[PDB]
Amino acid sequence: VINYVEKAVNKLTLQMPYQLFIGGEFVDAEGSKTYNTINPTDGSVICQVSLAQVSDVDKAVAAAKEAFENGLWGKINARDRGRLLYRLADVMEQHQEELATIEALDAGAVYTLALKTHVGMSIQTFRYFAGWCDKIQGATIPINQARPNRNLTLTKKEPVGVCGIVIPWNYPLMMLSWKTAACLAAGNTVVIKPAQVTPLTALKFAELTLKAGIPKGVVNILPGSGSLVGQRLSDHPDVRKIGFTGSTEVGKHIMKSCALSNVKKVSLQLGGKSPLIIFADCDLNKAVQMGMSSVFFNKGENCIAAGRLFVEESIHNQFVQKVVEEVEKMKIGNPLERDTNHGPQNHEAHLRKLVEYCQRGVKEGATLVCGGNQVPRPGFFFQPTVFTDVEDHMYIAKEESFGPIMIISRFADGDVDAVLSRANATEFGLASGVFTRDINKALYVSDKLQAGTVFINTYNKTDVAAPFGGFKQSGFGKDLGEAALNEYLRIKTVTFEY
Amino acid sequence: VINYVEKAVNKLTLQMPYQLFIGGEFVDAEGSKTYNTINPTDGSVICQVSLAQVSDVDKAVAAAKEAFENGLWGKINARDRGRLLYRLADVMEQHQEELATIEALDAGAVYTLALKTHVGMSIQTFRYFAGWCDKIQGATIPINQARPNRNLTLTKKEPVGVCGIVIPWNYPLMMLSWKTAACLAAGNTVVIKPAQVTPLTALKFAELTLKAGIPKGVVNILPGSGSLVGQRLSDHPDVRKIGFTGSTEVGKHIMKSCALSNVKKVSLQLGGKSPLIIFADCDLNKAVQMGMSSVFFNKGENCIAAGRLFVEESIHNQFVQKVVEEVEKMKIGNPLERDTNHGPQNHEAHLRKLVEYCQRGVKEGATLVCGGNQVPRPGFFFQPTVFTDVEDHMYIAKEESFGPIMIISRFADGDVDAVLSRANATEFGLASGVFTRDINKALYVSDKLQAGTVFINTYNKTDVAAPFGGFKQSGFGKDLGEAALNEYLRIKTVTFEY
Amino acid sequence: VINYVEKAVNKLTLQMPYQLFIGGEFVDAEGSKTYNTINPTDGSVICQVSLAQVSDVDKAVAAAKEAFENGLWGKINARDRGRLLYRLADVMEQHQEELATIEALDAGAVYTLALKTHVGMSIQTFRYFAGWCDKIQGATIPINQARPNRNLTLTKKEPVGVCGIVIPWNYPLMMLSWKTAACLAAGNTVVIKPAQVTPLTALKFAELTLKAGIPKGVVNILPGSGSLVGQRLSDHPDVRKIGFTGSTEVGKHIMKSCALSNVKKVSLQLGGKSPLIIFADCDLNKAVQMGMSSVFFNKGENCIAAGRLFVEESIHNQFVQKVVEEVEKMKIGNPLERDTNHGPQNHEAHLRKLVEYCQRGVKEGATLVCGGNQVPRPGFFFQPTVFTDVEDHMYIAKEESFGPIMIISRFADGDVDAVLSRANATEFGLASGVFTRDINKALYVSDKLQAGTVFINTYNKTDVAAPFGGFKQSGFGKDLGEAALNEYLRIKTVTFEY
Amino acid sequence: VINYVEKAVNKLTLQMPYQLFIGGEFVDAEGSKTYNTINPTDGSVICQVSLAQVSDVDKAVAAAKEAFENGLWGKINARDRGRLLYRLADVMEQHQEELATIEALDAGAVYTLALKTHVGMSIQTFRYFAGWCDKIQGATIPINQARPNRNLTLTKKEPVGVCGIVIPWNYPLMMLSWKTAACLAAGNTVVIKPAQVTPLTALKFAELTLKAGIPKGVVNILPGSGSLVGQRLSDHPDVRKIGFTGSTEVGKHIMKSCALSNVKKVSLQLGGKSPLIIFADCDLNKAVQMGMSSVFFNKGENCIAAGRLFVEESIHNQFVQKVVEEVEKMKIGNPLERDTNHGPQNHEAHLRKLVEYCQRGVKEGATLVCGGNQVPRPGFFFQPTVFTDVEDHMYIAKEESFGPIMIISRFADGDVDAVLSRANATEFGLASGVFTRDINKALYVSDKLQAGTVFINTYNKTDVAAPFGGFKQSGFGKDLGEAALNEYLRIKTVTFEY
Repeated sequence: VINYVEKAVNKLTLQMPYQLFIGGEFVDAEGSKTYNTINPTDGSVICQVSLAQVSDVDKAVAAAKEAFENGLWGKINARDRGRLLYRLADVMEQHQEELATIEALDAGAVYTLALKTHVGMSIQTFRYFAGWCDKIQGATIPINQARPNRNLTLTKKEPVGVCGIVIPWNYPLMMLSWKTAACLAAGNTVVIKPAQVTPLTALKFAELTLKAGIPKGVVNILPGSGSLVGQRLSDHPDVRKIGFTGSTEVGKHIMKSCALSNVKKVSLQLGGKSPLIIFADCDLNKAVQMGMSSVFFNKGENCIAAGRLFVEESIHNQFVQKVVEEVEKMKIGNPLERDTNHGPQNHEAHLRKLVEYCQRGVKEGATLVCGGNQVPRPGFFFQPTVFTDVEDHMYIAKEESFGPIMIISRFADGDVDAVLSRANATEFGLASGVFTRDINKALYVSDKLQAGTVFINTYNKTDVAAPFGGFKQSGFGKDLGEAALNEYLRIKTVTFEY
Repeated sequence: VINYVEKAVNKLTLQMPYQLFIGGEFVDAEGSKTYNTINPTDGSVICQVSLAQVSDVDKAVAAAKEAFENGLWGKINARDRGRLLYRLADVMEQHQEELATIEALDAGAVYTLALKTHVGMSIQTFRYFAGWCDKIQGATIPINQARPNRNLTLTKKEPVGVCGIVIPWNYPLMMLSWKTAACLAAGNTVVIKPAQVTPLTALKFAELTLKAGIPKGVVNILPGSGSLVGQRLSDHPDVRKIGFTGSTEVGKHIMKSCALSNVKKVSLQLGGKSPLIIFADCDLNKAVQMGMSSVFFNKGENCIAAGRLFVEESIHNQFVQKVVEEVEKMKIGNPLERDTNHGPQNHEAHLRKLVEYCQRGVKEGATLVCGGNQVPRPGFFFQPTVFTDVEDHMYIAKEESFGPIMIISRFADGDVDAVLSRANATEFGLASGVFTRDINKALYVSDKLQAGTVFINTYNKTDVAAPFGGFKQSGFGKDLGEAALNEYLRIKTVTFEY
Repeated sequence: VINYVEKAVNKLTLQMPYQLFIGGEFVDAEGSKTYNTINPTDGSVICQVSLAQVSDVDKAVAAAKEAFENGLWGKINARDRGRLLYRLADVMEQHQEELATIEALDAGAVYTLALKTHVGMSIQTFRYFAGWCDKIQGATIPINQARPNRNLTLTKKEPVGVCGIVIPWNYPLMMLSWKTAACLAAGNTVVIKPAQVTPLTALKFAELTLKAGIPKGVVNILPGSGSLVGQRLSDHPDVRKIGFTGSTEVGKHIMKSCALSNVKKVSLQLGGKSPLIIFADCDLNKAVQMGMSSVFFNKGENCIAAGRLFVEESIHNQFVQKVVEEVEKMKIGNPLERDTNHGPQNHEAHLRKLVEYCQRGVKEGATLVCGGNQVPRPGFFFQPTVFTDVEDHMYIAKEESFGPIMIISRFADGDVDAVLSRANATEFGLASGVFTRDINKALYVSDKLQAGTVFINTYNKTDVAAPFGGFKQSGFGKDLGEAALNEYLRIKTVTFEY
Repeated sequence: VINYVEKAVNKLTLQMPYQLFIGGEFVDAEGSKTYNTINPTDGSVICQVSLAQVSDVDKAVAAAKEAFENGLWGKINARDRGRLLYRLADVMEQHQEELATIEALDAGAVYTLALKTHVGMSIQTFRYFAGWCDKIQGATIPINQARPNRNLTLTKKEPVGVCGIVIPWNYPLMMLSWKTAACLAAGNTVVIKPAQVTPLTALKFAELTLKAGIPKGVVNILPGSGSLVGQRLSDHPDVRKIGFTGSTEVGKHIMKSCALSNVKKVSLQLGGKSPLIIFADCDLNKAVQMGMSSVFFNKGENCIAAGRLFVEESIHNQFVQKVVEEVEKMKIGNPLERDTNHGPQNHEAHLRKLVEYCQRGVKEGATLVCGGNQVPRPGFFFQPTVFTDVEDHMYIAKEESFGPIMIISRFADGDVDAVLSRANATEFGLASGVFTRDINKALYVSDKLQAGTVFINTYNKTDVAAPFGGFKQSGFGKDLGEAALNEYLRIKTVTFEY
């Protein structure tokens, strides 16, 4: 029996584990160290959570190693590993309300959204990748023959081994699912580091793996400090692969030392300043709706949020007038209340950064059309914001806010290449989008944008089957789609002469 | 008009460029600095070769970036890009004798083997990858539809940009062909760094690209210091990818900058200590012939050479007896002579290491059955060497020699797992092999060996279609086969709503 | 509410529909025509079953067509089509004991086998193919560009539309699953014609589709005469594809008017005479155990049964003697009894062919070592039979028995091509096997066998991931595996200029 | 030496083989039977051509079989098979002017166009598929393991055997290339039946296979009667696969004895009535240019020609007026005049059908805006023709003309589903087209069109890498692209237990 933090809310009784999950058991950190996790709706402490130490990281890795090398996970059929992942998906669905509620408490996710997306997308992700298990195939290859002898060459796809994955705070459960599911479907075992500010749905997910029958050690979770746990994973001889999503700083401060020692594969997702180019011949009202969703979705804590919007001169003023009208209707409130459209930011440090961000936008000469401030009310809410007359040299044309700030620049009519070049000046290349009814423009702009995802006449449309990952300083490597499996597999070539 | 070092040898006139190749032209290094290249058959200076300076690296990267972003390489059809590489393969084939002679001179390759492998396989590599250009395909993915609307999601495969490739010295032209052909087939442009000790086939190849009509800037070649050129390519913000093959010190102290920079895709091939396990039930004569080829091929300067042979106790002595008979028959001498079948080591420092390596073998107690020394003649020739009574803890059971040294251990009759455990004890995992007539043992052993390639009843059987690359400390990433394309492509996801 | 035939047997109460299943409902045939379905354990009538008429076929096709064109199956996401097929499989699992009992009554399947395989594999089939729905992908293709314009070319994989599938009698539910799960995963709708002698598990399966929420008209089931339903489905202009497994006779009447008017795709699995080659150096006791299975599994009613065993001269007498000891241990009895392991043949006409077949065997000179006759007991049991001295010109060396008749020929020691030539003399080429410890022999023989499946040191090891289908007169096209999907998809190429 | 028909023409001395090509030699038919081949520019006999007899077919088949089972083609490496096909493409390119002139003479292809496409694209076809040969791969499949044993499953891709292909007369060399390159790349051997009225480039092509070093018997060529050759090929027990393309009649008489014998795989391309839908928001002048091409290219002898143009109501009249301004500029005459735009029809009987087809369109009420007739001048020229006021029930809205007849109907402004339903009403489904600037209409229409190829804002843009084949009564199977290969390969599954 597991210790919980029990809590009655949203007409449920939550049972929330708060310890490290190592080797199939919930256990305290070395010397029972803990830290507090904070509810962004009111500022209150939700509970105390184990704060993993170096020696705990060693234990998790050992447990993952033993589970990979000698445990059942490495001995069962691919089809059966698939069943167990599809069973974990079902357990997650049986608990969806509870997970969406913990996500609402821990991360400030509006509850109706957390059920459909934070939780809804996680379940699709395990189900999708469970179905890959017995469909991962190698090749037989028609090589030149060592006459008068014959040759056969075949490749076997095999698991890489123990993986260390670091999860960001913006969709704690969903981002955990994205990495973990492909990694696990490929046959690996894993040590997961949830972001310090958001451990709780991760720890509940751990308990759910016990309910699903996932062997002890295949999943291990270490809440605590990022630099401490990330660094030790990066340096560990037994960890073969590091999946990192996070900030550039931050970040490859303690994870530069990864390929740079005992060798390991690395995947990296590091940020974006995604452009969204809206042409005059788009469907204006739709562009306002998708345009807003591109920025405000999930309180802007959205790794692919449109970071700049370029809006063609002749529709600019009308576009802004409409966005303002729609912004006025958004309902800011507690993520549990069903009428809420816009929830609190994830934690206080990040709220403070957004307030600074907008002070700076104003200072450097952008027009603040609305918001820009903390909402007067308890917790960490921030007012949906709109800036116009943004120029390419401004800090806010380059820095990623990671919050609900719409940053709008004009471009002249008929000026495709010029706006592409401005749209491409960012050192990032995670996502991008274009709204236009015109086929020729849509396809040309999608070739020319230097980003890993291009949305056309839509935005935020991710899918568990569609690979997602950046170019340039956004990193490299894909989550989601068949393409994600390859980061978590190695190829063995076997060549016979006979 | 190019400047050449002209030389009448091997029934032809060599015309060898000796300068840096940048932007389609051969040019002196900054300061006109040069260095000597040495012929290992007699110790003599073949010629002076330009020594790339930092600002030469910057010019090579600039020419590569401009060819990629604005040159014709980035505009022509994939199919036409295919034609250019098939033409280049043709021009290589037209100069096959010249190229193989340069290799014999510069690397000490036995000319008949250079003709069939060093050069023959290079020509096959560009022909193979030329056939991929118009068969690199993305996907259309059946994503969830935003009803009442529709979605279409597709991936585009695109080049990554400018690549920096660092070529080892054991098969100068071949290893260069192995990295460049996949990379150019994918639509990239490249800056190549041949080993300091063997620049000449690379520079002749640069010239051949002009005859083939590869646009300027697409290939640039920087002979010189590995640490100076390697570090500068590792830091250059315009280089997206570094492919490196070489040793882990090494070598890889320089190229260990690709983490904390602009962020680059990195591939690594770092060394091996490949085991070959020979069972009592094999064809013994064939095992002798193949076991020998696995150590002595290309005078042991072969990244996949069997670094350890494990031979079952009941056939051990007879195997060693038969190897000694075969080693006595080897003809050591000038690589250009048709009788020679064992050419010189590649350069003096490597010869020195082998002599020391064998001293250390003897001092720690292994039985030197034959060889062990410099052959007493001009140039850098080393005796084909055989050690027996090797024990798992001995230095020569763990260090990669890269020389023609056969390192033999016994294992008891009927051990299968015990021998597997020993064979896997190395930190490396590049290649491996098993000789046995027993289907069960073969299949089983090949599952169990932790190495990127497993040969069964053959050895050295590489093929341009068969992916090659290591596990563990040997690195990761593939050269050859369809799998190699993917290190040189990125995936762009494009999603519409309509 | 549904009309059932209720039966209390095997500690269950069975509830078995017996009417046509069309448009989501059980209905009588035109004129309320029926026929009887016979329990082959005792020869009794289990019950009357609707006997589909021509006008019924048109209705099933119209319901299938409407389901595909306008109903929900044509509209839901691929991922949700997957969910439905998984849920179908869960429902089948909940009903497993009952479906197995039905199969025991209707087909004589031994209960334990029917549970593990007839029904076990059916469930795996549905779950495997469920996983494929959202992983069926088309392509983007780098075609030549119409300069100064650009071009984008993509393929979309789309379903073919309404499919008629004709299921054999030997594993009614399994073969129904095989030939259907893929058709549905690809988003088609289906008219299924189960064998006249075994409608029952198909109809129960129809009920389960309702329980799983498969939309109406997606699955339609028409028990009845082979030649009436087959002939009308073949001629019906709205049926786009016939899947046919069955005898050539048989066969060439029914499904042989598919080219004749409207154009349809067809897949054909027509029978086999599969050779199993047993070499002196195999493992003898395993060869006997797997040779037994190759012939006697599922009372030889097994599309891939080894119909000729060639046993090497020096082990032949010993092998025959070990086979006879094993045959003597077989417990013949009622399929519901726990200790039975040889159950009755499927139906009476088939028992009659087996008796005629063994008479011709004896007529033509082969040695009957044992069996050959109907067992003296009610129902349709057949005594496990072993023939030796079989010569290549003999009828039993060429005609498939589909019954439990081991047909043994000798081959001379150390010949390999000579026996391969004998093993390939059959006009069929569905399956084949070879037992040998020698890797070179096993790889060589497997290249040289002209059969769609070659087993090596095993037999009857089919798997839902492994495609299965024959060559030569066995037909063409695959069930199982990713390759099965392609028979049930079409490709649409979309080419843009912009 | 080969016997030639020699002709001084187009600054060349053509040398034209004219016999059957069997076993790598040119030979008279049995009884020295011949027929004449007619030049459509003037109606004169080019030369007598051997007229294949039944025993000739058996000979070609036996030569193909022997080439496949015992000759070099079946023994060489895949990679070396590719080099032969590349070399064949080279020899074809060395003879391009001569191939084009033979096509201008035999088929009436305009010379400039024959160079660039009839011959141009043939060469690309061979080069494209040559690249496929060593890239055709099987799989290794993670099936369930028979614990405590292991299993390994792999598939081998293998040639099907002897193929018979029947080639249409509209693009004699090109269709031969499309239908044969893929068959050969996959390892097969072939008997080719060129259309009786166009044998000459096929036979010239056969001579080129000799110069390219294709082994004897791999390619055989039987000019003569379609019914006789097609039918004997359909019955032959040693032909595994028939590739047919031609009219449904025509057709079926012949190619429809493949089910009713010794089973064969068949691929069918049977005709088109492809719609082109031109919306009011397209670029109008472009639509005129592309719409004209869609009909008049290759004098409308084009299996994918647009047989109905649907033009939105508000642009209809201006589109027709612009079409008529362009038709008047078309230059009609000798295919060897370099300013010729429109050559003569391929043979007389097809010109007579074209005159009858136009009389039938006028009779049943359509408006003849221009053309409709034979151009008065020697040979078989027909005038480029435009019909308006075409209604859905008319003969010319349903029957494929195969001539230069533009067939125009209006569709109401802003309807989409209604124009789709009319465009889909044809029983054919080979190609289609939509011209529109609107991305949403383009995507939607491309989804809904029931056609194997949809062109968007272009037309006739086929490409050797893009699969080409129809739906519905147009047949099934693909030529071109990787998908073509699969029609010509079979899959062998090989499963081991160890």
